[PDB]
Amino acid sequence: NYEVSEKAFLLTQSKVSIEQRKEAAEFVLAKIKEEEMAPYYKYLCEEYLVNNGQSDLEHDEKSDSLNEWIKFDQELYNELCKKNESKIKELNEKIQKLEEDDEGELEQAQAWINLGEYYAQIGDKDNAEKTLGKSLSKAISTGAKIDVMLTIARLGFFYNDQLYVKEKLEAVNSMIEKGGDWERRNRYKTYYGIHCLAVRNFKEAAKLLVDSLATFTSIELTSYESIATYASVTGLFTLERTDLKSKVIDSPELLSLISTTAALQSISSLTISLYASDYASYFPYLLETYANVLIPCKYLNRHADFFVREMRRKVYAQLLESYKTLSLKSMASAFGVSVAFLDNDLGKFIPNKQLNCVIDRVNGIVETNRPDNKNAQYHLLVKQGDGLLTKLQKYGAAVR
Amino acid sequence: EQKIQETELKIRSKTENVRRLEAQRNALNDKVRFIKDELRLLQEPGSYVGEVIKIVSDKKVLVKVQPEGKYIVDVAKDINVKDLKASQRVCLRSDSYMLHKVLENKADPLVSLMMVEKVPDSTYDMVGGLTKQIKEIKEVIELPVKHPELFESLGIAQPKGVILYGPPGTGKTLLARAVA
Amino acid sequence: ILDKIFYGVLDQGNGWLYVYETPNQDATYDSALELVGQLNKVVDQLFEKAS
Amino acid sequence: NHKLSESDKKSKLISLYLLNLLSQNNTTKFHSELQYLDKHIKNLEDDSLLSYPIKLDRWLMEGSYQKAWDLLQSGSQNISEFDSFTDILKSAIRDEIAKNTELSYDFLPLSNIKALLFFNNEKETEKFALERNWPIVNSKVYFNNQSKEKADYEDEMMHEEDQKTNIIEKAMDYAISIEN
Amino acid sequence: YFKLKKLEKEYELLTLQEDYIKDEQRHLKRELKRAQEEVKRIQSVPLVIGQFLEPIDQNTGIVSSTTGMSYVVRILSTLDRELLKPSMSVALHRHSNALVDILPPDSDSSISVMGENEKPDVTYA
Amino acid sequence: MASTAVMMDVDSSGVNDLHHSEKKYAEEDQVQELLKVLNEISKTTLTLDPRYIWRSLKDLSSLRNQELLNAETLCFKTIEVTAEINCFMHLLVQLFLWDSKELEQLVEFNRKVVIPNLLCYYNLRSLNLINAKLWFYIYLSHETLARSSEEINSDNQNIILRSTMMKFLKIASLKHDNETKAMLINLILRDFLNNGEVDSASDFISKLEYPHTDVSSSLEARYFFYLSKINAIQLDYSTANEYIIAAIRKAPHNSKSLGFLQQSNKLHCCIQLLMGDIPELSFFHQSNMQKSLLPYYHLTKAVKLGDLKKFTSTITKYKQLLLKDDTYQLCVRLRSNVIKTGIRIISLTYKKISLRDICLKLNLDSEQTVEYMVSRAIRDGVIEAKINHEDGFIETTELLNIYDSEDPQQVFDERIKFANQLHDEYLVSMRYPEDKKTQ
Amino acid sequence: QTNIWEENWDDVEVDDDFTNELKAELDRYKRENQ
Amino acid sequence: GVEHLLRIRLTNQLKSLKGLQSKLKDVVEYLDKVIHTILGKLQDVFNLNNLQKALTVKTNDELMVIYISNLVRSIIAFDDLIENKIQNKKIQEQRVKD
Amino acid sequence: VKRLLHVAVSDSNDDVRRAAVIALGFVLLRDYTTVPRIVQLLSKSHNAHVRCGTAFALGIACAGKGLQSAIDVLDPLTKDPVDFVRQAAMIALSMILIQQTEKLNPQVADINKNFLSVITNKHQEGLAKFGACVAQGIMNAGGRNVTIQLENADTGTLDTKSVVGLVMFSQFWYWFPLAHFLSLSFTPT
Repeated sequence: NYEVSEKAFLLTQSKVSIEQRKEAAEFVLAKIKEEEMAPYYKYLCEEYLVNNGQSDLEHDEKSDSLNEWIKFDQELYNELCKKNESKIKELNEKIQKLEEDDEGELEQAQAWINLGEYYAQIGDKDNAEKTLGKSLSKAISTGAKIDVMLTIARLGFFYNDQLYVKEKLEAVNSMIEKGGDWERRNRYKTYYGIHCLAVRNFKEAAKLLVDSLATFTSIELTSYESIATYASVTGLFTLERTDLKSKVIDSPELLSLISTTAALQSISSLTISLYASDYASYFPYLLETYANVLIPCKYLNRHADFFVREMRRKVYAQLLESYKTLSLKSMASAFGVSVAFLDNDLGKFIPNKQLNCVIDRVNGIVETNRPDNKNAQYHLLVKQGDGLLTKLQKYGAAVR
Repeated sequence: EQKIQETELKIRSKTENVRRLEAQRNALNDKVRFIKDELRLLQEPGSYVGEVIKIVSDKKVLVKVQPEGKYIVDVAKDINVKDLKASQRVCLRSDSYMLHKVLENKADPLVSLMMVEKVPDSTYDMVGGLTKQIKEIKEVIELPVKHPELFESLGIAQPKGVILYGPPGTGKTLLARAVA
Repeated sequence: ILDKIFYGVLDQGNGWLYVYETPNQDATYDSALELVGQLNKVVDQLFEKAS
Repeated sequence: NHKLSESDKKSKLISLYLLNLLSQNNTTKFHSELQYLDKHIKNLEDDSLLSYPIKLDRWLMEGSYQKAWDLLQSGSQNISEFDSFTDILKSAIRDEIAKNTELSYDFLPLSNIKALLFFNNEKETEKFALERNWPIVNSKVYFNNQSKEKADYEDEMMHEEDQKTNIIEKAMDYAISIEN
Repeated sequence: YFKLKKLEKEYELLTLQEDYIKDEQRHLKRELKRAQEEVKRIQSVPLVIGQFLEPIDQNTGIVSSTTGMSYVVRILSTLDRELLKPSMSVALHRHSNALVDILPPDSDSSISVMGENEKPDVTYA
Repeated sequence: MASTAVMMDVDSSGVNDLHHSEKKYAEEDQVQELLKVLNEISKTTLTLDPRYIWRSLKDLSSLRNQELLNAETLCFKTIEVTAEINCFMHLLVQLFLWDSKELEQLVEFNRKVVIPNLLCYYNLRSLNLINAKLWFYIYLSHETLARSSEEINSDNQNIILRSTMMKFLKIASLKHDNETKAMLINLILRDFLNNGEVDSASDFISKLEYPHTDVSSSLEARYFFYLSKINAIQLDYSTANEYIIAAIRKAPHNSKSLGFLQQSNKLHCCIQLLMGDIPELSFFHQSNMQKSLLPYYHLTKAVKLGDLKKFTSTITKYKQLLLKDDTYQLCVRLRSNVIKTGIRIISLTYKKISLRDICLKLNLDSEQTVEYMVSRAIRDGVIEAKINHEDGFIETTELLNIYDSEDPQQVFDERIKFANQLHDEYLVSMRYPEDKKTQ
Repeated sequence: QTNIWEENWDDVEVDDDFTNELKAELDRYKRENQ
Repeated sequence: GVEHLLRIRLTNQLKSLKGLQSKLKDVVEYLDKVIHTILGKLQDVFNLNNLQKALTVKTNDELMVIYISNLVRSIIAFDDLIENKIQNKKIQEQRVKD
Repeated sequence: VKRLLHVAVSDSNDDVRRAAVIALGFVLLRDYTTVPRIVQLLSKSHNAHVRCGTAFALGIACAGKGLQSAIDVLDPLTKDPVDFVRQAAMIALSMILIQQTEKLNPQVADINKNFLSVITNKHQEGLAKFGACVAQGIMNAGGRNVTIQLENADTGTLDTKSVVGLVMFSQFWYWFPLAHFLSLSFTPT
């Protein structure tokens, strides 16, 4: 499941290297052999289809597909349907015998969960769900309700999905506030920090994501680098430096995995080099991070410029500041970079509503100004009497 | 011609302000009586709770008031003798010493070290690994409990009491409670 | 370590940064937005109940 | 429908008349006449005369007149019948620029303002400035007061600080009181 | 024209019909308030202490008497379920015998009080 | 069959009898609700065919048979009166392109329904049993003309219609002769929106709004909708939008959300454009273009930058769509308005810039028009800055307030004006439950 | 376009990051030229 | 017993005149009574007005938040009754079984 | 009326209001019509006197007239805890109810018996039985064969003497030796 959806994501994102394409489905090629992945690997092969995912032995085979590995065979189905049936048949009478013998309940639910996991291996966003229902139907335990999480987490994030599972996560979480004791809370927070990481988490669960580590990861629903990676980035890109320089300044967590995946090396690291307030070095470390981090990984791509430019803003906002003063030149020039261009997007922060920057172009000079009490007193005030006016009419719609 | 015609529509429109005042009527007068309504009950002798000892054919319920002692006293007409029960929490007409109405009876376990916790909770998985026992337990208890007649179908007398013998102290109670 | 800005704006021609202030405004609608953010939702839900 | 008859300077006329309206300095009706126009662009763009006012307006409306003001000197309709408002318009133009200058500037060289006003003599301007009642020293038009501030009416309402809010309060309090 | 002088004229009544009411409106309005007074005023001091047990419904509950009585009584229209509190030391009307108020305070009936050294005199170790 | 069809009409007439008893609060709303059910059974087949017999026998019923114009016959002074009218109502209803194609037959019949024994005694009696839309909605179709030559002299029927609608505006006696009314205006409004300049809208405005309650929020909103487009080239934006902000949900339309509310929304998008606000089309991406927004997005897309060329190109591309919606007239203003918008963020940030950097952006655009172009900008405010060319220094003001002004408290009076909002309108809706308890 | 991203403000713009790097090189390359 | 008799803001203002009424007169009284130094003692605290500063305007600052609840003040009104009352009506009006 | 209302509205003293309510049905004589709808407010009020003064005027307005509708409003008041109230209500009814009885108005039976009920009742006052016995005797005044008439459509016109006994009887529990004045409006069938 796990690398699937990412190796999916990997090749679905393939831009940089054929490897980006190649190496992912490479496994998936072996993995659709490993598991009968076709039924979504079907639509997975229609997922990145009509980009470079255009070469399949079922869906489409196109030269403009740089990925041929998005291919099938009908044997896969034969393989599948056999495996499928085999799985099915076995569990069927098994479950049917569990039904026959009135054998256990969770034990009935047992093969159900077994029935369930296939559709993860299979890729069926299906029976497993109904199975889960008839698993959960047989659940006398939140520990089986735990499997909802497991199920739903495998559900949503086999496709890297959204809400229902999150809602299910909400649902399955809200049920027992035992939060799987300490743990499923994490699993909750994990995928919650992932659901909400679609596309956001930003300030929100990145904390939580950072908050609990290393307390879980999943294997099939996530790796440990993953959570760390993700948790770092957003939480870093978002959260309070104090926190970050309390926490991601370093954590035994980090200290453990620092450069261990090499892959990061940057996220906080070269941002700790930002957090080392270079001018340049980080400004390369950006894309040095970006393409090594954002493009590669699921949400990390789709959100994109949220980061970019926001750390790119971040570098303006707390690091370089407005700045309250100093000729833009000494910034824009004495930092050995494009005066105008840098200044432009930098100036594009003037109306971004975030700049207390006060910026001249001619004199290449920058200033600042208190933000008074504005903050968010009435500004949003409008929204709700409106949100009432919704009701207020909706009410006035009640009537008869 | 139409001279006085639409003159209706003048007062014909007035039909509303009526109904405002009509809305107001309720909107007002409801309060008044209501606010007034409390005034009476503020005059009360009291209301006796009671602990029914029992009834008899007499339709005088036989009762011990909690601070008082036992009195056998008539009921409210609005209740049966049959709906009644002993110990029953009831409004007793204070000085009439007849049932004013019935309350929720309160009851009831006891103490003396014979006391009853009623269907306790645990789940057997939590000492898990014993399940061979648990299965045996289920077989000696749950399956007897869940479907005794399987054993009646077999035509035995299924276990009415059970033994467990071996390593002590796992939360052994859990073994019992979780099944129970 | 306000926290926290580092900081104003250095100047080449010269050699120094700027300054500012902390105390902005009290947290009020911040406090309140949440309420009126909260209010409708359940009452929307409540409208739903009545519907 | 009127295809039954049709003619040409009908374009010119309304062209003149839109330009008239334009000179008549009535913005919406001018434009809403373009809306009242039946075929608009179909009519409009195909007539330079019709093409004057809005393209002018484009210029005119926001307040850079440069080519527009230039255009109307070169305007074939100005060159044909239109020089009527062209004169008016020139003045009509500059008075806004005058304010725009007055807005943009306090102290402006008499050259620039003339350069702005497109005048040859600056005493041409000097009238206007003094006709505008503009503070001036040698060679430079000054604006000490760019505006009319104070000046009688628009008073007794806002500042309506508490009074309105007091009444609002009062109202709100009646929205509190008449809530009865 | 015609039938209205018959008909229409009869609506002048319906005009008055309003005019009857908004008059009587203020009545209940005031009749409220001076009455709104006393319904408040029925509370009073020289009471008997007790302990609240449990509401039977809103404006009905059982309390405990310090004298050992425990009975269905009436209560504040003031407290309901919110401000009504699960058990309370309570202000009790005597013969109306009803709940006058909850009591925040005190301690030391019997029982026989509570041992209190506030700021005990012993350091540990 | 035809029965059940008529059985509905029967039950409707049954409720029409509830009108033949009295208003019609039910009956109209019934008829309204029935008008919803009007879709279901329908045809004319033995509907209209037995209807003649079901009507039989009234003259106008036989007159309406001219609209029937089929094989009916078969067999079947009071119970036949407003029913027939209510069927003449259905006669209208029949014709939606339901049970019809060319209503120009019925155009005449409209009059020959509306005029005879109709459009007469109904002041309080017929309660918007007139649907002048359904009246005109006919002509609405026909106004696909083109064809009619207009037609005629130009186009006098629609003229006469306006006059005939005026003949109701006449008949609109404010005796509750209302509901339908400003449709007649909405017509004339959109009749101005056909060829015209609404400005008698002001005179229309002079009279009234569709007062008041009993009108469908739809038309009440559809009022605003046009009433917006008044202020459109009246160049009031807020109030226009305020009309939209009085318009949209708000008259619940969902069915009419599709084609119709886009129109509404289409205009709505234009507003903040006129105000330079460009709200987030992030939703306006969806339930939108497809057929409505995205040129506005393209506009917004431009209007975010406001690059005249790139801007114009949008228009240049979408002009016909603009043209289709006559939104073309717009956006020509907003061209430099965004250019000026950018001007504000060019770093007006520095308390100046010098002339020729703030010229530089125009030295990116044009020169010494700068003088104008900035005065062109400084003219309207839209930026607050100063200059003197004597200095050649373009001085960009603070734009800075510690507010402590009434400014938010204006926005409170706003709130405050809603402090009653339903708070009052509860007392409005306090009557209905409790005074219908009195019945 | 999908359903719920982080939405607003607005789509921003595109071709910046690499453009930046393209310039970050050039910038630094200019700073190499420096 | 007083309660047996009779049967928010404004009055607070209503003395606005009283002293100020006699006051200047009281001057003109003594002014044209004798036509003391105490009066001049009264004087200097007159300037204690036209005093108003931007300091004044800080009021609205305060007055801003002062209004926050104005919705919320009635928001619960804006919420509950006729919802439930309709429900209660929907209860009551649908009650109507036999 | 508006005054009288607001007066009754605006007075502390209840009897005045009671009175003020009573006197209404005089200026309200010519239409007994809305008088029930009129009192339908004052029918329902915290105060007895209000609810007292109700009984008379309506009982007066329809005295020579119909409207069990009007009547039936008062029957709750006939149960208002103050016997003096129902006593009035007792009266007020019978003032209307003469000649109207027996399945024309079936209610009279109770109403009569109510008196007798009360007249039987020891727990009902000599307030209660007072009006009861009187209201009985009211219905039975003039060998029960006589009626009560004012502004008589017979003449179409008022007679003050009809009024007098009422206003005379008005204060009675005040000053008892009065009601014999009520003999005035006694009218032959």
